[PDB]
Amino acid sequence: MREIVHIQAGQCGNQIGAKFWEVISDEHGIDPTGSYHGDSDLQLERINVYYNEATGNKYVPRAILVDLEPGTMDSVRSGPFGQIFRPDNFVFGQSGAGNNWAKGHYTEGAELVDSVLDVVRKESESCDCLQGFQLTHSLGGGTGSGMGTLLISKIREEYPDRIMNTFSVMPSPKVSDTVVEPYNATLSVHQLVENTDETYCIDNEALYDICFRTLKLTTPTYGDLNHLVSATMSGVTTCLRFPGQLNADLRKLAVNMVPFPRLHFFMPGFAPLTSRGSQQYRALTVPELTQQMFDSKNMMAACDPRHGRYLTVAAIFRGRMSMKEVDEQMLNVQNKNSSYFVEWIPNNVKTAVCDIPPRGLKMSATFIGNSTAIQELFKRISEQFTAMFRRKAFLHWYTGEGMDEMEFTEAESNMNDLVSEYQQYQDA
Amino acid sequence: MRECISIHVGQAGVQIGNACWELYCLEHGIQPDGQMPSDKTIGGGDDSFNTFFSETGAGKHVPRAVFVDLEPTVIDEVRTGTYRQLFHPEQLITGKEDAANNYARGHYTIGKEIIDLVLDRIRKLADQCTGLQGFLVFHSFGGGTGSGFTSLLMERLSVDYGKKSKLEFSIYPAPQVSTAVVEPYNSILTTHTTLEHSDCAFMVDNEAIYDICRRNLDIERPTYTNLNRLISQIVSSITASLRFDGALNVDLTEFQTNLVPYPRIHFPLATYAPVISAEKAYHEQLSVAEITNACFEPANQMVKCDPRHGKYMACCLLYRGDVVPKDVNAAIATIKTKRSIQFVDWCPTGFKVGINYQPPTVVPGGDLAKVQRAVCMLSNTTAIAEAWARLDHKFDLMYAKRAFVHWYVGEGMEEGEFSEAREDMAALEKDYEEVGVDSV
Ligand SMILES: Nc1nc2c(ncn2[C@@H]2O[C@H](COP(=O)(O)OP(=O)(O)OP(=O)(O)O)[C@@H](O)[C@H]2O)c(=O)[nH]1
Ligand SMILES: Nc1nc2c(ncn2[C@@H]2O[C@H](COP(=O)(O)OP(=O)(O)O)[C@@H](O)[C@H]2O)c(=O)[nH]1
Ligand SMILES: COc1ccc(N(C)c2cc(=O)oc3ccccc23)cc1O
Ligand SMILES: [Ca+2]
Ligand SMILES: [Mg+2]
Ligand SMILES: [Mg+2]
Repeated sequence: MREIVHIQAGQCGNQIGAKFWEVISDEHGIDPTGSYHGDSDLQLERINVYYNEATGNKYVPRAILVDLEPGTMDSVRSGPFGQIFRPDNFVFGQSGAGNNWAKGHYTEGAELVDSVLDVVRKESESCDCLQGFQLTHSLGGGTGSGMGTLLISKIREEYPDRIMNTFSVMPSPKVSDTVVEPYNATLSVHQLVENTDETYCIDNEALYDICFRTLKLTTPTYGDLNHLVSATMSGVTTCLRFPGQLNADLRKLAVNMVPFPRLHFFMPGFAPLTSRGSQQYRALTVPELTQQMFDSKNMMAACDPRHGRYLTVAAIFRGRMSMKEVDEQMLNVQNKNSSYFVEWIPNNVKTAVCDIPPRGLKMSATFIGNSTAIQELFKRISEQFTAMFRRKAFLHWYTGEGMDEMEFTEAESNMNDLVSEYQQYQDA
Repeated sequence: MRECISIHVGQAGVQIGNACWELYCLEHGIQPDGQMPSDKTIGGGDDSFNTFFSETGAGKHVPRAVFVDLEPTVIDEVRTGTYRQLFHPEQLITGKEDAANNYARGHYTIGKEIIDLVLDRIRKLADQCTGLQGFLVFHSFGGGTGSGFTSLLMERLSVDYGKKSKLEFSIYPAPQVSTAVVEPYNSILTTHTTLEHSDCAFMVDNEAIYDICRRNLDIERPTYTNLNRLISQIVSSITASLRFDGALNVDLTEFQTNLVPYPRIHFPLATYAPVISAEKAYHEQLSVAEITNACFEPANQMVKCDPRHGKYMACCLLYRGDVVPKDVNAAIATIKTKRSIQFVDWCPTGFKVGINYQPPTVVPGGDLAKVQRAVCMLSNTTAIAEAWARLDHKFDLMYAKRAFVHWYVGEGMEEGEFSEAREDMAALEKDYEEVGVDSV
């Protein structure tokens, strides 16, 4: 277990995907042409997790870029790190998916999926020992959502003993493209519950509110939202990418974070919260990091941690700091809040440290929580689904592609089951 | 890709088409001969404006458009006018006899003689497209050709292009500039015939436009030319998203997802601002908040009805010119604490927003002031059904006595087509009532 294969689908998927590669390439010393120009050995020791080595001697992301429309991917190609991607790994159709999960999953996506799997296969064949896959996508559109979940199901069929991991962007009325987002998200959640091992719930509601309430940006763009996403994504993958005292992979993450196979939707958090441009000079103390990383206002999923309990938590501290003081503060916050951590999983809070801080910071903390409070996210989507679905509003966009209302009823029931399955462990 | 083909049917369709294509040429810097100096890719390309114009090797930018009328004198004016070199002669199609204000002649007696040739010419345009998105169809409800021929063509297009999208710009009749007493008959007949074949239809009430020219532009007795200049601005706003690109640009198809909750509920209300004379625009700058506010003034609507007395199912704002999201959001927040905006309970309340940066253009010698920023609102309101109620009532008055019906029967139609059309209209009015009722 060395190689991860990365897939990015649709507009959101490709935009957050491109930003992730910009950030991690910078962290690993890699420049737009693929050349290493860094000064630490820690940068290269585990670089094979994400990068292929061409005889070059160039580093090529193990990344496949997928869309049903060309626009966003042309934008990736002419973007900052655009030239670094293997040009054969751009797989795109022409028609788009019209924010329609049925188009992505059943009609338009079906037409393109085999050629994506061909590219997946070529990368997988070149792997010493493939860990599994990470997908970036949103759940509210058509391609990332319908076609992304189609890909996952086809990847699982061909590689049933590999790990599937997603970064899944949840829609919010606060940052909304179409009214059909809750339909697309519910259909997609149904898929994620069955076919991923671990999913980071990146909630556009939370990203918006952080940008507005905390970063004091009166009118957040997608760019501002994505600044938070890429910082979080860098953070959560630190222990996959860098050598440390705990050497992690996608399977060990899943084993230790997921006590029941359906409850695999993580609430990520980050501290210190910053924006692009105006950044703080004031350094953070270990007690301040720890306090901030656990604050509701630092979570990337709009749920109140106090309305539930943590099943498991992984925490990663980056920068030169006292590991002794880290351990003390982490233990302090558990011992002073222990009603919020289930008592039937001993040692359910795990901390790891990496010396390399992210760009522009002296120290940072990244949070990965499996909390029963995530049920709030799913309940919110469920309410929005039902508000339309009770009158069958907007359904003709889906029945026109050959779907039946039964399939909506089934995906709704499965998502409601998930919610009450969370409620079950919040009491005991 | 994604190309749109425009089809202009009958006098209203053709004259509105003239105004629209003239304005598009001005917006894109296309000269009357089709030359566009700023276009550096000769004989082709996939720029935004290529959705509406193809390109010849000689550098000519040619409208993806067919003009059809059952009589030659309106289209003859395109053939001999200012923009005559823009169109290949095969794009301009005319019969010899009109429909004589009679739906039956447009759809059957005279229409059937020219329909295969029309589809041949449309096919020729479609074969030059690499990813045809769909059709935009311009016609009156009231004319024999605008009603009868359009409904025949729409039916045939469904056969030959499947579910390829078809959008309408439909001229709803008013007494002030109407041409026939039988317009209510023709309106109901086409509406019924076309309903299953159209994905979205933008009605333009001639009386709303007539009033706006009178009140806002101080035109005493507006002519078709006055009306069409204004209509073309509204059409340009709607198609701007297809013809230009920009980061905040939102595709018309994406508005459509929000605007059409059920296949039959496909009639958005358009409202446009600002409409102002040169005299009044001088030294008076209309801000984002001002023009947005003007969208909720019923006097600015393209169809006469009252949204304050109905429910919204969607609200879209399409901005052009000097407009940033910060100002839009501020304007919306103000409006939302001050106006009669009630949504049905099954739809979310957020307004959907697009911004194109290219400012509005005006045609020389026109009445509209050149402004820095404009907006077209598209709403889906239950109020639009008022327009149906008014037209259905006029139809009922005549039909109860069978007045003029013998002109239709004489051309092959039956009474059962009138009653079937009318019932579909009663069911439509009923549909608009049902979508407005609270959920249980
Ligand atoms: N806004 C606008 N309405 C028009 C125009 N020309 C005609 N109309 C309206 O269209 C209706 C009459 O239909 P026309 O389009 O003239 O008739 P036609 O489609 O040519 O059909 P026939 O002449 O009967 O064969 C009336 O309500 C007129 O006011 C125009 O240039 N602009
Ligand atoms: N955070 C974030 N959300 C996005 C971005 N682009 C689109 N979205 C969201 O993604 C959803 C629409 O899906 P999108 O990816 O545009 O459609 P697709 O291309 O069909 O997959 C909506 O919920 C949008 O708010 C982005 O760059 N960042
Ligand atoms: C009652 O409504 C109408 C009556 C007639 C006409 N048309 C077509 C006319 C024909 C004509 O040869 O002479 C006219 C002179 C004055 C006004 C109309 C006509 C149109 C109408 O709506
Ligand atoms: Ca060109
Ligand atoms: Mg999108
Ligand atoms: Mg005529």
